[PDB]
Formats: sequence, structure tokens, C-alpha cells
Amino acid sequence: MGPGFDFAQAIMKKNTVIARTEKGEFTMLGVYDRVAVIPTHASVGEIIYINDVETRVLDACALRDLTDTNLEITIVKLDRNQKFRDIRHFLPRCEDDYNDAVLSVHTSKFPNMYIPVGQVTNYGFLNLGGTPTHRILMYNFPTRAGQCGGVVTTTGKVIGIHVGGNGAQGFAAMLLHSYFT
Repeated sequence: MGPGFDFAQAIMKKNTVIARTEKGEFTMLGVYDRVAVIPTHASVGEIIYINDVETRVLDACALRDLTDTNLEITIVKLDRNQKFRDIRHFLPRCEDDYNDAVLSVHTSKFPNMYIPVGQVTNYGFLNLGGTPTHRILMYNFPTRAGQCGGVVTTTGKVIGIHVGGNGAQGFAAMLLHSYFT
């Protein structure tokens, strides 16, 4: 509808796949090469379905900060026959707050879904499903089941992936350029 939704749509059309694990269907962001990200609660195994194609997982790493605290991001290398467009230059270098973000989801349940979530806070610490978690972004939208893995963008930046909510607020794990060197 405007330039925030334009950048979000460009990321969704070329840089997302539908990932299915034993824990459900997730929006999955491809970042570069055959490397993608998904929330750690997806419980990625040795095999994952990517747009309903059986796909070997070549590597999967659940990230933690140097406090040894959960970040809720898993980086997955996928045994695909195709690379993602390299979008690493749209990743923030630092922790920050943002205005006017969009959350975008694409699953069998929620295809072509875009939500203007507004102001994003560098929230930091969250007890997420009982697990101490760092680098959380927060927005004041009542996000629901089905939005985990959703991509959070501003104009020209891919800033996070949706990992949970409390009925009134939604929470995303930060994406940082340093995760993908």
C-alpha cells in the first residue's frame, strides 16, 4: 500500500520459503547461498520440508549470545539445488529501535499476509515460553499462532523474525549482519 509494504513484498517474493518440521509450518527467510533462518522452537532435524520438497539439513546451529543466553534463531544450511538472492546488505550491524515496521508471513494458513506493526522497541531480555532470551524486539500488535518465522522489515532493512507474543504485544529475535559472515 506504501514504500514499507513495497520492501516487505520484495523480500517475501524472492527470499522466503515455507518450512515444515514436526512442530508445524513456518515462514523461513533465506539470507544467502543455501543458508536460511527459522525460530529455534521449530526444532529443525536432519530432514525438513521446503515448499513440500523433502530436503536434507546440511547444518543447523541454535544461536546463543556470549552470556550463553538463548537468541531463539536457528541458522540452517539446506541441501537445495538453488541459492537465495544475497540480502545480507539489508541486515543491521547493531542492536537498535525502529519506526514503521511491517511483519510479513507466508504459509498455507496465512498466504501473502502483511501487518503494519508500527514502532519497534529494543526490548532486550524476555522470558520466552519459560526460556531466558536476549536481543528481543517488541511491537504493540496482537500477533497470533501461525506468525512465527514472520519477517520484520523497515524500508531498506530486514531487522528480525517473529518468535512469540503475549496477546497484546509481539516479539521478534534480532537479525544482525555478524550472524552471516
